Amino acid sequence: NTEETTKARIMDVLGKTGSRGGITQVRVVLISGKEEGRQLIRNVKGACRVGDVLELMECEREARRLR
Amino acid sequence: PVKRRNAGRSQKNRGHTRTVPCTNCGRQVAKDKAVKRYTVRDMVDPSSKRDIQQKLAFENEKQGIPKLYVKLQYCISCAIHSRVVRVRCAEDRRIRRP
Amino acid sequence: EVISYGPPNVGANENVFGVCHIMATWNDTFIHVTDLSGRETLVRVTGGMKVKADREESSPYAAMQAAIDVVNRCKELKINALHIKLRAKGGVETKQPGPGAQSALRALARSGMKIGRIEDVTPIPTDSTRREGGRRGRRL
Amino acid sequence: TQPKLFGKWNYDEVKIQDPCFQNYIACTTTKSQVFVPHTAGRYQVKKFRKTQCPIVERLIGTLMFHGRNAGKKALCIKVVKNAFEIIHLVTGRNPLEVFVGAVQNAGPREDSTRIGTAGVVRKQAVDVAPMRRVNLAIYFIIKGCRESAFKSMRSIAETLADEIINAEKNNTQSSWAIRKKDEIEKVAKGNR
Amino acid sequence: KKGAKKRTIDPLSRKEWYDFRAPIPFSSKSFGKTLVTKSSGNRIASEEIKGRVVESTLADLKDNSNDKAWRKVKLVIDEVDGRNAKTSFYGLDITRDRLCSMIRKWQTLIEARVDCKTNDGYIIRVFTLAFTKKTSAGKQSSTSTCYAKSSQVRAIRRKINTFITNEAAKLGIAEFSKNLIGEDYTKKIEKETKNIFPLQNITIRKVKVLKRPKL
Ligand SMILES: [Mg+2]
Ligand SMILES: [Mg+2]
Ligand SMILES: [Zn+2]
Repeated sequence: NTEETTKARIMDVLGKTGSRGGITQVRVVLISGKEEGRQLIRNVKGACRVGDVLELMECEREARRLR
Repeated sequence: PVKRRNAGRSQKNRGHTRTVPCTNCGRQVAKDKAVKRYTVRDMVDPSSKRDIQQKLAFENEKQGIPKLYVKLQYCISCAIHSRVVRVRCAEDRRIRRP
Repeated sequence: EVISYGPPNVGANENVFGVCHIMATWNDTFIHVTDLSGRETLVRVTGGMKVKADREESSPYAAMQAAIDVVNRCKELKINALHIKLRAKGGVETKQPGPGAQSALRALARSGMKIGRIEDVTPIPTDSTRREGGRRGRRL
Repeated sequence: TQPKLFGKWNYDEVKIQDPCFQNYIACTTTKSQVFVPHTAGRYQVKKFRKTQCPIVERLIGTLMFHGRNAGKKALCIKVVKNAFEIIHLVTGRNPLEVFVGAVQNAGPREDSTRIGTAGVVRKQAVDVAPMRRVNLAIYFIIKGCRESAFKSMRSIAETLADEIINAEKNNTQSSWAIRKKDEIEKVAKGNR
Repeated sequence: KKGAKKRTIDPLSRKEWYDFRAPIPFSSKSFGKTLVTKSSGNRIASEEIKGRVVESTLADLKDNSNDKAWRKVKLVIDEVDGRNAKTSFYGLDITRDRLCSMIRKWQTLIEARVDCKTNDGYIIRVFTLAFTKKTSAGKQSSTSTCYAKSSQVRAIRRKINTFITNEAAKLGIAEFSKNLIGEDYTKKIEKETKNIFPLQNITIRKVKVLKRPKL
């Protein structure tokens, strides 16, 4: 099991999505070996504040919407 | 009774206007009537351009990626349903370019 | 060692050019690479070669894999820069690029690749010919 | 002087290396260093209080969860104490520095959100939060214990003990917990 | 592990390389490279690439070439000097950026098609692109009209084409191509035209080599 878990933290909590009205969309900042600094807009699920840290198992993403 | 003055279209002099196929259903619609909105589309999403700029190659006249040119033509029938133009209220029906 | 075939000329300051054609339909996606004369095919990766379900023969994922698959093959051709000719069954069809479009490019840039000039070559016609469906078209 | 857990388990014997869990766990606080896992605290009041809960209090809670049989922390504090003694007698390590690791491992990092449109059941790629991650981890760990623990002479303090151990190891063949931890990510990595 | 692939006999084995080069007023350099299949007795190495055609953006001069990088020049391998591809003029064009670029909905669009005769024993077809220009500070609105009576339109065609057929009858393809890419004709047309109706964004949309003698 050789994964590329790049650790990234929450920059800004955008809004809520998925009419399941439970998913959260967040802007991230990275801190890991590979790149770092790169900002992504990822989709979380669950309790999340500003500044937490989340292990992304795929930096090539960033789906998005705001309407 | 009558709902509109232009009934949705702009044919004001002539008796007949060319028909055109719908960007979405393919349906035939008279030019003048059908909705239009020729837009200046962009090749890549926001944060996604920067990624292609650094790994870019050729010269850099600061002219970036060519922007996509989409000439849009919708027929009423689907134009509506497609969030384009929402059923507007009574007096707002005469408002042009809000 | 390896027996590359790119012309006998290296140089971390000597750019190689390969013309990458990309057709993005709402069903399938294509990624092609060829001489700047486009008469000798090199690399050819389509979403179909990348997944099982016919519906995914388009996908953003299929574009990533078909894209990264080409870049690897390209470093071996000794080519680093690619010209892009982007299309989308212009003919009498939605002259709009598919989905696996912005996805394919993105993958080539990320996986290294240098990008030459970029064109849009969806064949817009002057006239036209009776489209898909007829009179009323896809209904439902 | 330092108040050891159950009277024999230094809290400072552990540290949270990863930054993720640093605020989403209890070992770290002065207030957290408790002799007993019973605080009849008032967590679950604001919308993030749960945090300040001494990790094991949480374990005990999630543990007394099956209907009729449960609802009495009194006992559960036990099943967890014995389980800690038992985990120690095997790896002789500060069993918190075990349970803790297990908590960090058994938490899925990815899940799929069911978003269906007109009958078709589609899913997307979702990154699992920290608070949610820990919650899932414990819920999972315990979830399994009962699995075997049923018509077995094996006891929860034993089942649980045996679990917390492998859960730290990532032993995908000995932890009903980590099985899902992997599968959820796998299936999720498919739907994504 | 167990790979899913393994390289056995590359297909690009019997491949020879070449260099793109065309005199005319374009740099001596060997911009880009081509590719071909080895000879085979019947097949003659450098000899299949005869009717080859390359589309090139202006980076075929080091100077102000990166700027004017929208003229798509199309060239034909006309001769090969061992490992080198020599090329003559075949076609001249533009791109979607520019074409769709200058296209506003309150002006007029004009086009002039022309069949020129060069003393070189060469036949051309040159397409011109004209647009009417405002002159009142009013940014073209639904209220601003910059149309030009169809009589004035053809008035320009008649004038434009007539200017170019004479321009070609007096030049060498090497000179003509050089001139066509240059803002020389943009200025000339601008001169004859302000007489009929002030234009803007004037262009030579496309040029096709109709019939090129090989004396
Ligand atoms: Mg009629
Ligand atoms: Mg006027
Ligand atoms: Zn329609």
